[PDB]
Amino acid sequence: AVQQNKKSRSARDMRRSHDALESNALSVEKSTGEVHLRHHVSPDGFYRGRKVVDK
Amino acid sequence: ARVKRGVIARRRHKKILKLAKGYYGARSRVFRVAKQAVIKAGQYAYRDRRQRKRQFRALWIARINAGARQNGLSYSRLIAGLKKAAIEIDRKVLADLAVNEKAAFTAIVEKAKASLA
Amino acid sequence: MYAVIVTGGKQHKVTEGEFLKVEKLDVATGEAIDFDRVLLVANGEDVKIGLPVVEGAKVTAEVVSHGRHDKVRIIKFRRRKHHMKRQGHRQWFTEIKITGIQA
Amino acid sequence: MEVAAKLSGARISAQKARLVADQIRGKKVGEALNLLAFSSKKAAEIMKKVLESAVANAEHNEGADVDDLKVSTVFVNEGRSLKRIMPRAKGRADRIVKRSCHITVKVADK
Amino acid sequence: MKTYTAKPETVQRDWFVVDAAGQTLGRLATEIARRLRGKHKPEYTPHVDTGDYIVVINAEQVRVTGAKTTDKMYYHHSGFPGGIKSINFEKLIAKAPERVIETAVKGMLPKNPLGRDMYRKLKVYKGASHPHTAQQPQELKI
RNA sequence: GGGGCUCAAACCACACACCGAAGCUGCGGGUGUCACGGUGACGCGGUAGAGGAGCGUUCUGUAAGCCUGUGAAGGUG
RNA sequence: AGGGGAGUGAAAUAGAACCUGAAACCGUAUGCGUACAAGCAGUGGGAGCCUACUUGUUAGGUGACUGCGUACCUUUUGUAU
Ligand SMILES: [Mg+2]
Ligand SMILES: [Mg+2]
Ligand SMILES: [Mg+2]
Ligand SMILES: [Mg+2]
Ligand SMILES: [Mg+2]
Ligand SMILES: [Mg+2]
Ligand SMILES: [Mg+2]
Ligand SMILES: [Mg+2]
Ligand SMILES: [Mg+2]
Ligand SMILES: [Mg+2]
Ligand SMILES: [Mg+2]
Ligand SMILES: [Mg+2]
Ligand SMILES: [Mg+2]
Ligand SMILES: [Mg+2]
Ligand SMILES: [Mg+2]
Ligand SMILES: [Mg+2]
Ligand SMILES: [Mg+2]
Ligand SMILES: [Mg+2]
Ligand SMILES: [Mg+2]
Ligand SMILES: [Mg+2]
Ligand SMILES: [Mg+2]
Ligand SMILES: [Mg+2]
Ligand SMILES: [Mg+2]
Ligand SMILES: [Mg+2]
Ligand SMILES: [Mg+2]
Ligand SMILES: [Mg+2]
Ligand SMILES: [Mg+2]
Ligand SMILES: [Mg+2]
Ligand SMILES: [Mg+2]
Ligand SMILES: [Mg+2]
Ligand SMILES: [Mg+2]
Ligand SMILES: [Mg+2]
Ligand SMILES: [Mg+2]
Ligand SMILES: [Mg+2]
Ligand SMILES: [Mg+2]
Ligand SMILES: [Mg+2]
Ligand SMILES: [Mg+2]
Ligand SMILES: [Mg+2]
Ligand SMILES: [Mg+2]
Ligand SMILES: [Mg+2]
Ligand SMILES: [Mg+2]
Ligand SMILES: [Mg+2]
Ligand SMILES: [Mg+2]
Ligand SMILES: [Mg+2]
Ligand SMILES: [Mg+2]
Ligand SMILES: [Mg+2]
Repeated sequence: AVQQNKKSRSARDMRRSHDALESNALSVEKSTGEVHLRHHVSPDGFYRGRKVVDK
Repeated sequence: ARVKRGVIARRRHKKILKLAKGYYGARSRVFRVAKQAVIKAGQYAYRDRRQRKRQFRALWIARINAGARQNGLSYSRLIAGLKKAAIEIDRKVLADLAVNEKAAFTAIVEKAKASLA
Repeated sequence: MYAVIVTGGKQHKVTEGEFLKVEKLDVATGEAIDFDRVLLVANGEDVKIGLPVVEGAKVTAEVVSHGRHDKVRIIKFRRRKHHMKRQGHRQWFTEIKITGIQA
Repeated sequence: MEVAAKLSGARISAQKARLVADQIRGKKVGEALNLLAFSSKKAAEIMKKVLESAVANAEHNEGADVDDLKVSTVFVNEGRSLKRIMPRAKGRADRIVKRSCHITVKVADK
Repeated sequence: MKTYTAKPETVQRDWFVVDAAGQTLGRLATEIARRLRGKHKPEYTPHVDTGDYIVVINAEQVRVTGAKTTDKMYYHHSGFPGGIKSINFEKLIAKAPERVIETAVKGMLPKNPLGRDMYRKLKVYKGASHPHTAQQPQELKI
């Protein structure tokens, strides 16, 4: 099955009105002021004021 | 003598696409669809110069009816009364007095009434 | 003070010092003309309804300019019958200014 | 001020890159740099390097302060595409286009 | 000297109250639709709503002639197969007395956005009283 | 056609009024044919098809001219 | 890779995929419209809003609401078909 008429410019842009991206929950560590994902270990290896992996 | 069509063909397509300004979708930006839209627009415009004169007489007549029945007379009885006495005033002028100069419209309706029509 | 006059097969409601465009007249620019076929003169609360033409009333005007209206385009198209025709039109007019209304 | 930075021929489709450009349009560069650092899209890694170039252009060539800047204009245009051949069943050959794009970022302190 | 046209921001509207106390349904409904549309004013234009407000109070005492009290039917379809439903004039008066007058007037109005706007100015009630005393409607004899 | 219509908004007679086309008249223009010496007159829907009159493109003569860096052709308002 | 400056040049939006750089097609910015409304998407009428200047018998952009209105070619006795 295939279209009998081609979609207009307006019609395909209405289908993409749900394609927008959402943002993530970012947090700041109180000790060092470093931004990280909420509930995740920071890129420097800290979580909840503690050193977990040290790279 | 070989003739190239590039310049003349482009000038002719741009005249059509300029008349198709403001139309929707492909009717304002591709020649094949815009050419038919311009022709049908000119077909409508020729016909609607006749219909403009019909739509405006119907509007004047409806407004004269509303103003005459406020003075105790119907449209058909007022037109017969006007023709009986003297008056040659247009429906266009009559509909203007019915809205703007209401004291003059009353005098005419009263004179048409006095012709026993 | 206003009047109803007939000119060019149409009727116009007219007030003093008014500019209006009527059908082309055979009058030179700047020349004065008068309108004897006056159908109605109304002076505030006084209205003279014209048995066909109001007796003694006359409306004067001066010719301001001659010109042509914007072009209209005529097309005659008969579909799938191999026929088409085009035409242009600009209609002449005379612009007059109403100088005085004699009741 | 309004200093720009451009990346011509980024190896990604324009439709995919415009989803990330809508996220940063009109924001301060500090809060738009953190958004791009934690995005899961590939177009966010490409566009984060262009934004950092525009910030570095403003500091060196214009003497701007990063803490007073914000991204004012961002758009994605189309680049030239490569054409390749993909074999299908029963001897049929299909044609592949590999699309690219041009990415422009402008920052402004005013 | 162009033709006068009404402007929706500068239209004068009145309030009227009409009693249906032994009036024929269709000859009362034609007077109502004429005034909802503004056909009684010299300012009437086909594309703006110049009409008045009509309040109808004794909606259950409207009448029909002949044998129409039991033989006049109202049909509607629900959109489901076999979903055609009917009710007669006698039973509809018992259940929804106001729907009788609204159905008659609505069919005498244009079927477009402007026609639905004129219909919004019709207030039909089944008592002898209405909730619109603050608007002070004037009496309209049929 | 719908709403709705019952001493009708049905039907049968009679009467008067009005609405209603690109028909007719009014006003302003353009054209064909014929007559007279610019006027009069009647014409001017159209497929196949016949007849008449034109626009624009490239090249040659006019041109060893004329235009053009104080801005040609082309593109876009 | 690609860019922002600086330089060369009469001119780099003449920067090497380099004279001019149209259209389809894809974007960003601004103005007006659009979430109770049914159909060849136009046209007759027409309010409101925005811009410009001659501050409204003006010019430009939008077009709420409303009357009419079933594409083009071919082939046919005849096509929205
Ligand atoms: Mg599919
Ligand atoms: Mg389809
Ligand atoms: Mg198809
Ligand atoms: Mg198909
Ligand atoms: Mg098909
Ligand atoms: Mg999608
Ligand atoms: Mg050729
Ligand atoms: Mg438009
Ligand atoms: Mg008519
Ligand atoms: Mg008419
Ligand atoms: Mg094989
Ligand atoms: Mg494809
Ligand atoms: Mg009908
Ligand atoms: Mg009788
Ligand atoms: Mg008659
Ligand atoms: Mg007519
Ligand atoms: Mg004729
Ligand atoms: Mg004539
Ligand atoms: Mg004829
Ligand atoms: Mg002919
Ligand atoms: Mg030559
Ligand atoms: Mg120049
Ligand atoms: Mg040449
Ligand atoms: Mg230099
Ligand atoms: Mg250039
Ligand atoms: Mg160049
Ligand atoms: Mg050169
Ligand atoms: Mg180039
Ligand atoms: Mg282009
Ligand atoms: Mg868009
Ligand atoms: Mg709305
Ligand atoms: Mg609703
Ligand atoms: Mg729809
Ligand atoms: Mg409908
Ligand atoms: Mg208009
Ligand atoms: Mg305007
Ligand atoms: Mg419109
Ligand atoms: Mg319309
Ligand atoms: Mg239709
Ligand atoms: Mg229709
Ligand atoms: Mg064909
Ligand atoms: Mg066949
Ligand atoms: Mg057949
Ligand atoms: Mg046969
Ligand atoms: Mg047909
Ligand atoms: Mg078809």
